[PDB]
Amino acid sequence: MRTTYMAKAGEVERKWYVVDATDVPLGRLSAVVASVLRGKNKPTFTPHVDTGDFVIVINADKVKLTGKKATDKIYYRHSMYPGGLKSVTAGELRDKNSRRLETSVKGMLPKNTLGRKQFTKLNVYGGAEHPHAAQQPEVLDITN
Amino acid sequence: MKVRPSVKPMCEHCKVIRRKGRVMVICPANPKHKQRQG
Amino acid sequence: TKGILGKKVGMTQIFTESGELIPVTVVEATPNVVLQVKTVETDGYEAIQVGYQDKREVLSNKPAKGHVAKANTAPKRFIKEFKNVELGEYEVGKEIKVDVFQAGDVVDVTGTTKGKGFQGAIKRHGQSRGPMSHGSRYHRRPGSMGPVAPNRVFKNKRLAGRMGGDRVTIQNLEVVKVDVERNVILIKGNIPGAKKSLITIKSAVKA
Amino acid sequence: SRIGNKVVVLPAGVEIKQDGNNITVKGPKGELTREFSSDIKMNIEGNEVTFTRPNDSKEMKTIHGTTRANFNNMVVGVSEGFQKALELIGVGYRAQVQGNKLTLNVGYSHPVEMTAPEGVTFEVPANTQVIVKGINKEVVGELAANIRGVRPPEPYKGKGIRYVGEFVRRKEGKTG
Amino acid sequence: WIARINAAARMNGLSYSKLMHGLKLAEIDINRKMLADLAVNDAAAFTALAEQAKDALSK
RNA sequence: GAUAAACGCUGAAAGCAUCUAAGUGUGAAGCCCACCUCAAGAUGAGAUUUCCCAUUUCUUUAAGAAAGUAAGACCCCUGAG
RNA sequence: GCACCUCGAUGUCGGCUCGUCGCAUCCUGGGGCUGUAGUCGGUCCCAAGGGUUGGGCUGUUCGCCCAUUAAAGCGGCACGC
Ligand SMILES: [Zn+2]
Repeated sequence: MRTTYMAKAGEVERKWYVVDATDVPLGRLSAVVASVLRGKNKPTFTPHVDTGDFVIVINADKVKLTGKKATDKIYYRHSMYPGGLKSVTAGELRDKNSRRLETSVKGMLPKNTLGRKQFTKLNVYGGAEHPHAAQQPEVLDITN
Repeated sequence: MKVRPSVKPMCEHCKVIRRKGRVMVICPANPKHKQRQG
Repeated sequence: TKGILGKKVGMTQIFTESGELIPVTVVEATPNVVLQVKTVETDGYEAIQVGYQDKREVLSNKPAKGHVAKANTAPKRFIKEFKNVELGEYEVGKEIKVDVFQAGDVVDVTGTTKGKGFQGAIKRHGQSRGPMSHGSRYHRRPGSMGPVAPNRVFKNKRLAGRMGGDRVTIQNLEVVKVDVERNVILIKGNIPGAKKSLITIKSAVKA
Repeated sequence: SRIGNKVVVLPAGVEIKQDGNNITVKGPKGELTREFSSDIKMNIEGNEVTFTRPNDSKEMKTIHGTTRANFNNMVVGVSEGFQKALELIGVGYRAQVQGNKLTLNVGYSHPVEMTAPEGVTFEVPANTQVIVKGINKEVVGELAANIRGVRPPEPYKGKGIRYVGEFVRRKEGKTG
Repeated sequence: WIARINAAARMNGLSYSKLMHGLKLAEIDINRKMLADLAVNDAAAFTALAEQAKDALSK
């Protein structure tokens, strides 16, 4: 037994970031945003304590889908009843519920009880404006 | 149409056209020579 | 658009002016007080509260008598709403009398059904029996639960579980009379409901 | 690209703007507007204006021919206009106009009404032949094709609606 | 300790591995436990080490 | 309303032709709505209207304990739609 | 065909009740060609939304026969239970 910082539940200070989505594909937005919400890019890990940040995503209507996948990435849901697949969605979700496209980051995280806490720090807005301007967020460029 | 895996011209006026991931044979000489790959 | 609640009384017959017998139900009404007007600016949609009877004053509460008190009536039992109506034309506290359905003649009637307790798997769904003789023992059973391979039972394999208690519309019925002085609409046909219940009556959706 | 380098001769009555990617063409009849790609460049040297482009692609050649043919359609449609005249064989078929309402008695128990958009008229000289005019070619083609789809011809007697010059084949089948 | 060294190394522009190659060219051989503790606490010393690792592989 | 097979309009690569790469349409009991029902334990637990406003102990005043109440609900009794 | 599998013990095919899925489609729906005049048809492409009868003779899987119907599909689910 020796000395490494097992950080505690009430020491970590969190921040608020703004990330645009104007013509960036889904995989790389979700990659950088999902690496943020676990508290990476800070030297104060635990694999327990929610050392993450808060992510706000703006302009979800203008996310690239490269080449095809506009008519092709058929999502699927089944509803536990016979004859019950509902392949209703497509790349339609860019138009209707561009918030919902909250699946391609919910996949990227673990499925513990921290992958349910750290999912509730996304706030994905299809438009271009916060409702959260009272908490002073900052901007992240992406050359990543 | 005729939908065959193998497709050849039939007349002098048969012209091979790609329209999608497909191969056509289109004739003004007869309507009998419409051909698909499938 | 047009909407009047009310009660259920019974069943009659009426000769029409050509002389044919027609089966006829009896629906009452009252004065018909509008309670609130819901707008997009405060509620996000557009509707109208409406309620039909007169309680005694022993049988309500200070929130109910505060909610009624911007219309100056007695406290009323059956408060419901109505959607899809272009408003104008509606002050707080009017009376939507029986006059509205004189020549409406095509009407959706939305009662609530009776109740019959636990019953068998036949009387809900009309599943047929098995044979009552030639040595069998399979008189009145609900069948087999499915195949063997999935190691479970699929959903919606219907079994026992209480008959009735849920609300059922019937579309495109006719109106026979409107008796304003006695507060009675007469309807051809059959209304789902026990007596003294509620019945909503609307102008039908399917033209 | 032997169409991609032919010269666009502008007659009298040609007024051309440049608004970002917009290339608008005024004139004696019409005000046709589009947009194009940034890989194309306009020219000067009065009224014969051509196109020269950044080359060294794999394609090199498609968008040249399309833009030259489309601007020749632009300039001709502003100047003259286009005609695609139709006919009515199958005796007992009519065509009547009350303003902008075609009535076609082609043997149904109807019907047949056909309305019109703005820049297209319908000229009916006699009870058979119908003429369609206007500015574009695409709009005129779609309206003429929608007229043809009401009753396209047959290979046995040849009723219905044609071009002025279709080649409708006749398969003289027996009476049984 | 690798994840914490990666985070605090990316804080100084160096990638997550070029510290290793840079320090082993500059002949510096700290255990990664002690680099983890310095990368958490001593920001000045960790930037000093990171600048010498920048200095080594700048050939 | 967007599609399937099919039919086109304009147009070049390939001075012609050509439904297609640029762009622009018609198109089925099928897909998504429209018809009836359930539905905020939708732990992302939503929204509106109306009703009710303060003793003791100090533990050391902290999102402390303890006690009689308000709006209101329940226990018990006569019953059935 | 082989013998991995179940011998301190796993019941045979039809019928009754109850269904569910696939598409190489029986009817209904949309199309292309014709050695398609019309009424009928032949073949091929898309398409699984719903529907698919009572009897007579055999223990029957098979079948044959009578009378109907828009039609009286082929299969998987321990040759379903
Ligand atoms: Zn040919």
